[PDB]
Amino acid sequence: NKYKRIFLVVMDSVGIGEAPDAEQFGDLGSDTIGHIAEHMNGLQMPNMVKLGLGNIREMKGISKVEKPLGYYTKMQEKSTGKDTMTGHWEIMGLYIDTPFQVFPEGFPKELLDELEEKTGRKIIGNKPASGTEILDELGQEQMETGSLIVYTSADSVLQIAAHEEVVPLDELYKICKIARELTLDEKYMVGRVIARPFVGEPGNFTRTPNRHDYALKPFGRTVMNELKDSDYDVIAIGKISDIYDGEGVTESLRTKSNMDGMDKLVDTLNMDFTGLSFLNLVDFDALFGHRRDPQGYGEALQEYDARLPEVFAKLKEDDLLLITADHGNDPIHPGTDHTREYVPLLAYSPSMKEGGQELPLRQTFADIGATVAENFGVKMPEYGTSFLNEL
Ligand SMILES: O=P(O)(O)OC[C@@H]1CC[C@@H](O)O1
Ligand SMILES: [Mn+2]
Ligand SMILES: [Mn+2]
Ligand SMILES: [Mn+2]
Repeated sequence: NKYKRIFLVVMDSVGIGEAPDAEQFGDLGSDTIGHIAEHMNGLQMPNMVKLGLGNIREMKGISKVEKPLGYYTKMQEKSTGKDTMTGHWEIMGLYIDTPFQVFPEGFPKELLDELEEKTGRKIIGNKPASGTEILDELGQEQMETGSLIVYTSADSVLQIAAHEEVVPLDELYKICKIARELTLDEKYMVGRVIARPFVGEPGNFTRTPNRHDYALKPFGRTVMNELKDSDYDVIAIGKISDIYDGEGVTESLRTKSNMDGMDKLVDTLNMDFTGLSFLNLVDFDALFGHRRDPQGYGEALQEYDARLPEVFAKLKEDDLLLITADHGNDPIHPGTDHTREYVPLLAYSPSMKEGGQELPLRQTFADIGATVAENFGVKMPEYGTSFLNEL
């Protein structure tokens, strides 16, 4: 192998400007990093700058440097959708024609009618909501009537809440499985069906740890599958395991925050493995992008950038670091959905003694997967062109 370990970091939703097909998505003018840099009156990301972020594109506070630490370019998304699952599946070598759907006005009557017909239960709610808000609103009705609370978030999910002492847990899971089958349909395709059992009483409802997720498997065998099948290590940190429904994963490290994600990254750098360490930093998307909060987004980016010198100090000569994103989620944009954007790509190894250069623009995210596959000598994915030899 040219690299013994590859550390792949997805900064979730950290887009670097509207993509060529942005218009098809109503995403003209979108620019995640750029609008944040403007809001902040200049972003302080000196370590990303040293890697060459500003060389990809200059933005307020983010300037190009003469001798970037690593190689740099941006990546264009080829798949139809702009959701997390699509982006990640493409990164690991897939092409996804069918987008996952979001439901800002709740779910179509047709879907809910079929779920009712298959379960024998009424459905109440049917709107985007936090799990807390929705429980206070409808928790008591749910208890009294044996109804299912069905709701969504700004993401592609269908959540089903039910009191544990009214609807038995195993029945809630059965219902979620029925919903999971019904939602395998392009009309209403959800990335994730989530059981949200709760207990307590009106004015004091708490969601229990008996939560279960029903994700779809990637539409194809990924580069992670191939690494795993060739006895390499595939360490998933954060949401990565869930995003791929565990496919190709040899070890999974739960995280509770961006800083916690960086701690786990540091843990893997202390590990003697051969293969891929794969981190998703999710706060950018879940806490700031969807909530349209450029101030908190900007602070999160600075907090993350400050963690980077430790990562640099720990990389070995045969380690490669890859930093990218999976779409945009511009916090100064209409609505609550993702934005169709280019994503940055930074590729750094301490063995690059002369620094890096610009790479040709990556025409699919799958170039990352192809690079990983070629490095480890596993079967090349169907999509993607490796840039391994450019490094
Ligand atoms: O509002 P909730 O119930 O806390 O969930 C919000 C989203 C739903 C699933 C995950 O995206 O987090
Ligand atoms: Mn838009
Ligand atoms: Mn995402
Ligand atoms: Mn999202």
